Amino acid sequence: NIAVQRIKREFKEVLKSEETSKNQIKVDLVDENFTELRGEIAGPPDTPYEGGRYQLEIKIPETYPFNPPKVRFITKIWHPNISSVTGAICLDILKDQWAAAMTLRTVLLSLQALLAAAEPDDPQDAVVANQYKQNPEMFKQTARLWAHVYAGAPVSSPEYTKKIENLCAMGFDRNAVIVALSSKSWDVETATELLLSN
Amino acid sequence: MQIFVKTLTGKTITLEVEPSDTIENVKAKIQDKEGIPPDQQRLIFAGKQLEDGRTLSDYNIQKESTLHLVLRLRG
Repeated sequence: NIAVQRIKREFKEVLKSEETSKNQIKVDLVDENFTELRGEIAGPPDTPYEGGRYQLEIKIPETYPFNPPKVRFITKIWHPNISSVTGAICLDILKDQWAAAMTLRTVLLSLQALLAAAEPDDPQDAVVANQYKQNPEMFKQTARLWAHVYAGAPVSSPEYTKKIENLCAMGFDRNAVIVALSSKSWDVETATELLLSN
Repeated sequence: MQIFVKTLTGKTITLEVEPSDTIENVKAKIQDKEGIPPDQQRLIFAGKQLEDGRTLSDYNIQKESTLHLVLRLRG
C-alpha cells in the first residue's frame, strides 16, 4: 500500500472527527496494510433509515488516489442508489466526480447524506427506483422494514413481517423472500412466482 | 400415512398418501380430493418445487409433513 501514510492519517482523522464524537460516522481497520477498512454510518432522523446503523466495505485500489476507494454496503438496504442485492453504490463522487483530495471522512458523510436524499434520476437499482417514484409510501415502509431487519431500526410493518414468515415457512431463504416481496409490491402471488424462477 | 397440503391463503387440507407415491401420484390425489387439475399444481417442500417423477420418500417427506401448493399463474 503506497498510499498507506495517507490512509492512516485519514483513518485517524475520522477517529478524531466531530461527526464520530456525535456517533454519525465511524471507521475500523480490517487488514494490517490499510487496503481495506470498515465504515459505519447512522441512518439520518426523519428518513426511513432512522435508528439503523449501516456498515460499509471500503477497499483502496492500487490506483488510489487518482481513482476513488471502492465502497459497498455490507448491511442490506433498500434505496434507489444502492443495490438491493449486492450493496453496490451509485454516487457521483465514487465514480466520475471523484477528486484526489477527497478524504475518507468526506466519503462517509457523502454516504450519510445519500441516505437523507435519494437521487432516483441516476439509480443503481431500477426496481427500487421505480417503487420510489411510483409508490412513495410503500417505498418508505419497505425501506423501514429493511432498516429493521438488517440495520437494527425499531419495528416495521407487522403485515410485511407476516408475509415474510409465511413464505419462509415454505422453506425459501429469508433474504430471498424479503427481496422477492419488496420487488413485487408485497404481492404474495408474484413474489412466490419470482422465488420459483430463482 | 397422512400429510398436509397448504395453499398461499393458508387453507390446509389432509391427504392420505404412501411414502412410495411419486409427486405425480400426489397431484392426482389432490385432483381427486379438491378438483384441481394436476397440470395447474406445483408442490413446494423445503424451498424447492418438487419434480413429478420422484417419490415422497426421495424428498424425505414423511408423516404429518406439510407440502405447499402453489397454483400456476393465469399468464
